[PDB]
Amino acid sequence: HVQLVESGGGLVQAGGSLRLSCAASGRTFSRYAAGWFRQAPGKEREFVAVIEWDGDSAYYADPVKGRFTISRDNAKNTVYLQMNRLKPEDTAVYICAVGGNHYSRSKYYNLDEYDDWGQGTQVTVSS
Amino acid sequence: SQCVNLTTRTQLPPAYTNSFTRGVYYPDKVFRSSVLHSTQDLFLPFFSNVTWFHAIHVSGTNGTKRFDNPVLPFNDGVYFASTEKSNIIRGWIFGTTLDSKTQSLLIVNNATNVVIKVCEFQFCNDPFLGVYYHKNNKSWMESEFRVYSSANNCTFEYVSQPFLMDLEGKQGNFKNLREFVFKNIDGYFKIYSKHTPINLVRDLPQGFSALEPLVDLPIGINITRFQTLLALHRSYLTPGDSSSGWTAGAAAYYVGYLQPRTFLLKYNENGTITDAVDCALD
Amino acid sequence: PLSETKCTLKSFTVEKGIYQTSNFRVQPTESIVRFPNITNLCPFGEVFNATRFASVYAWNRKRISNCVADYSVLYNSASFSTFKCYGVSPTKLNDLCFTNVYADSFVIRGDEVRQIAPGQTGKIADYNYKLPDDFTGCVIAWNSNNLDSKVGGNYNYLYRLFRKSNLKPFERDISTEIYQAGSTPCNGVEGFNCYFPLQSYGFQPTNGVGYQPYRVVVLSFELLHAPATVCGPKKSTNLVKNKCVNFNFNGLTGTGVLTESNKKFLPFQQFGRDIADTTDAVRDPQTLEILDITPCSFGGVSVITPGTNTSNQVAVLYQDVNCTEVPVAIHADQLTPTWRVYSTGSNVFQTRAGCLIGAEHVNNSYECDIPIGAGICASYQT
Repeated sequence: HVQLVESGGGLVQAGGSLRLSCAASGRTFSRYAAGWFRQAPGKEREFVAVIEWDGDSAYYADPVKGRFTISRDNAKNTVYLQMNRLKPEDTAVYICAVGGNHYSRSKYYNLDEYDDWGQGTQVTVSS
Repeated sequence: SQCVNLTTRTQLPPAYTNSFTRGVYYPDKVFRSSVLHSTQDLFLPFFSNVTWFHAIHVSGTNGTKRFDNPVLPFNDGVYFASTEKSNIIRGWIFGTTLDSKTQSLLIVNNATNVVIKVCEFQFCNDPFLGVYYHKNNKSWMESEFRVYSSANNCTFEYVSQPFLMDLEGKQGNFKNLREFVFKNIDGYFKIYSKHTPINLVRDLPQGFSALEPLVDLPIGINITRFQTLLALHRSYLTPGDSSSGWTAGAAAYYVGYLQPRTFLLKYNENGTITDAVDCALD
Repeated sequence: PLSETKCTLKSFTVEKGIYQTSNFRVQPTESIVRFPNITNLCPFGEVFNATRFASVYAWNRKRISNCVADYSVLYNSASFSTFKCYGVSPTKLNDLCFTNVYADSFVIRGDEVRQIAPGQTGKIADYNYKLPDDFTGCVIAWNSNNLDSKVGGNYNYLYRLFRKSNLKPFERDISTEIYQAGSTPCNGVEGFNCYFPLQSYGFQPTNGVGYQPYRVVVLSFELLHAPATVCGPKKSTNLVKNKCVNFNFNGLTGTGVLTESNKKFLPFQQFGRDIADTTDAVRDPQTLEILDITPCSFGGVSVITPGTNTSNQVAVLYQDVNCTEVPVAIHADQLTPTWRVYSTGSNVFQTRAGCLIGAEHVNNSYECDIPIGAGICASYQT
């Protein structure tokens, strides 16, 4: 039972930096490739980022390309998403998923290719 | 294929003989022309005391009944000199505990082809093979296989193309000599083989022979003990009417232990080894 | 070369004699690599074109060893919908070797392929197949509705849904025991809280993408302390001769000129060294012949010139080289009307001490002026 817990979200001032931490408890965390997605009201669900077991190669979507960083820690069984130069348009619920490594670009938009689904955390920007 | 204890075994003190200059093999796969080279490796010492095992069963008055399938520790390396006439010696088995707990290796000629397996076998106390001389067919056929009972949890497997040979027992002196060197170095099982036509019964002739590397087994398992699978002809069908019995044709072999030593090998213009001198001899 | 002699001697005035200035060498053109012919392909074709397929509860396991894993033959087809891999990326799995390969094959529903993801816990991901905590392979899957679907349907495929506890990794439990619960244990029957673990698949053309049958093959590479046996294919380029190059023969790296020889190597011998413990001959891994390695040509550069007061005409001497490699061994790239004229021409003479350029060979004999070697002397006077 790989339980997923999300933390680090909340309301932050504009122009700052944020760190969202997703911790997975289980004996097969290393076998999982960590995917991060976002969901906002009035907007369709879009893929955000994906990182492999080792973390050397990661894939990010074009709208979020070159704006956020993803990192992993197998010893702590945790994954971190760093948001830099935050914007009010990024106020949304972020979800972390673990399980399976994918190489097809068009297959990153489906949430059915992951083992466990979490709850996510809300990120809000105050102007 | 069942495991049955072998009775009517006659105890006889172990015999040892001189290996002379035998046991020299190619240290590697390099080529030298009329070159002397000093190699430090696992080599059989010259004029070493090699254990002699007999395989014969007289019937007049001695009642020898010699059939040896011992449990010789493998140590660093093994040298085996097998003298025979009609392929009496059939194969070898190697392993640490020789059961299903540890990993075991087997090489044997099945009277049709040579087979090499690395399986978690169930070898009995005295595994062996038998050949039956049916009178109706007037030929020798192999219909006896009781080496093991199971081969579960197996990794390696190799079967060669079918061969052909005559199993009829020859009468006279030995006419075939096979020299083998087995090493278990760096997780690699290396086998060196050499063949020689001979005519004698004991006291191996003076001479020099180089064992060419026949096959290499990429098995990283640990080997500490080994047994010899020997063939024999049942003596209860044709040469007997009282009860069950078995006899072994005239055969014998020699087992020697390799030692870490420096040997001086001479290569002629053809690249083969002509003579070898061990520094630690004298 | 008078300028080089002046630079080496640190004097604008050069006395009559011979002086060594620099050295020349021959570099490999690009590279040469060779390897034995690939004739030990793993039996992946039988799995690819299997006539009969095994059910999930009887998922088939195949041992792969002592063979070369050439995955390009199936990669170029690109006929597999799911081509996910873990541990090593698919495009870079060639440059590493493993000692064994496990190939587990089965046929499941179209939407259940994600259930074969590593580390997943679920009805199908725990009760039908289990995996360890480490993976170094692929979970490939593809559609199989073309062959596995027929008129009338099939009922020979069963899946497990009910069981007491999670399956042990790398175990195929083929059992028909009825699941029992502590609240109401049937203890011999199939009453309340007791149902058959296995249910039959439904094969029909009307099934959707999720319900369409899919063939799933998961391959797991593994390496231990034992020597590796399943290595990736290694490409071997064409073999060149009579040309200096850096060669890689069966992992042996050398630099030199490979020339045809007449040595009769032993069948088990791969290469052959000399007394000085240096590589001398190599057997071509693909086709059987022996090639000797000449360690290039190289040598010293000596300038033959009289005194600068007498004249400025100079001659060039190369040590231990034939009069054919001079324009290639770091030449024809300097200033043209000075150095390129002293590398070729009609003044090229071959001597036992090497190649001499800039002097004319005469059958007459005179007193020695500038010695060269092996009874050769150069004189400025006609």
